[PDB]
Amino acid sequence: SNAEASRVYEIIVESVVNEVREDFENAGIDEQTLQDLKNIWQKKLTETKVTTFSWDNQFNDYLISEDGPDENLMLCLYDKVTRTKARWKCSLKDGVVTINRNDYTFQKAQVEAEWV
Amino acid sequence: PGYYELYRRSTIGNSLVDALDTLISDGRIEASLAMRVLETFDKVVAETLKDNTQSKLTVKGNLDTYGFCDDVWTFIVKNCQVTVEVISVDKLRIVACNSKK
Amino acid sequence: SGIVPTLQNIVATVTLGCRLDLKTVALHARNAEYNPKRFAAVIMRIREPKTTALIFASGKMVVTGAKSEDDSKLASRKYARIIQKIGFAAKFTDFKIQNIVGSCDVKFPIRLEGLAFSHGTFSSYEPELFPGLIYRMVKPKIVLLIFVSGKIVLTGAKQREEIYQAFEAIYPVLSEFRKM
DNA sequence: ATCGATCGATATAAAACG
DNA sequence: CGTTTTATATCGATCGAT
Repeated sequence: SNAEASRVYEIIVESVVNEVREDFENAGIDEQTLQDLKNIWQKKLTETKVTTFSWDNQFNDYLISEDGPDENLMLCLYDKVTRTKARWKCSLKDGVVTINRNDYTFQKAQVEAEWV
Repeated sequence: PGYYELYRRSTIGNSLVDALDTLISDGRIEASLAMRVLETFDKVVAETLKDNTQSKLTVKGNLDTYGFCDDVWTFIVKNCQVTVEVISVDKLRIVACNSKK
Repeated sequence: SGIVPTLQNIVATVTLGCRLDLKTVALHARNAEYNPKRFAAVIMRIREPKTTALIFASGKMVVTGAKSEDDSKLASRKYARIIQKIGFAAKFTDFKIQNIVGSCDVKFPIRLEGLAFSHGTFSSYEPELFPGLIYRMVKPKIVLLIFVSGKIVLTGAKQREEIYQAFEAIYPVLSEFRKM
């Protein structure tokens, strides 16, 4: 669905595999196991269907309180949070979000919610 | 001396945890190696989102709950409009960390 | 005068009588923010009545934003009830209003510098610093912020009656310096 | 470079307290 | 000293925006 998210995800898995290859070797685990990790990782991602991947063709109250493929969740960084009365404004950055089984990634996010 | 771990709760991070657990249960790797992969993941996600992200979305809605503890902001936005690049969303949980140390 | 100042904010203190783990409160209460690095207290807000409480480790708190004595006591009771519901031996004790703020609109403009020169011992006016004139009334002991617009701010009262008496006392002088 | 704009002071009272 | 609330209002800002 989202090109950017697709790209970001693919770059992450290839990049993580390269960063840990050194730790696998250091642990006595061979290259095939590292590859296996990439494969299972890829398959799982395709199974979620939050976006399409280039490898897809290969896989044809007043007190605090949920988390799953159906929870709409945004994970990211924050530049500044401010509120005036009940009006909140949130400047976010470098984040990823799942909205209705679909994923998006962002450079910046602007939030404007009224606590009422 | 590390990066935030919130991203492990994301779709890609959760899938990595899954893949990592199957190899652990198969006895193909040690849990320690799995944890080390997760910690590298934290770094890589932070860098990939910082250097290969261009989109800029915005959220408008009613803040149902907010919270700030341990330098972390949590927001539950209900009945909001998420515009990417427009999406209607009944509920949206936002968990964010400080961009600064 | 024919006008009655409107109560805009009431600050009250409440001793819950029992030590608190602010870190725990912040974790179990919704709409709570805790940043000890800047303020050693948990800031919590509720919608009914729309107020904000400052909760301390000592078990004492400050409730702000209430617009009536009843809403203040009522809101205070809700905060205490949350602390309890979280798991503390909190109790609603020593409720006491510490400050009441009210505002008015006399509807006409005011020549402030004339009022300041006339009542020099009570008013401090220097638009450079702040656009409004600061009138420090003696009886009752209420501080007023008088603006060119006719808008009046009265604060420092512990009884809502003091705001009313403060406004009645100042109306004649406000009228005397009306721009007309 | 320039707008209406929102943004951070500036001023007021008062309590809590590390 | 810092934090919170709230009415009130003016003077720089940065501020996307001409």
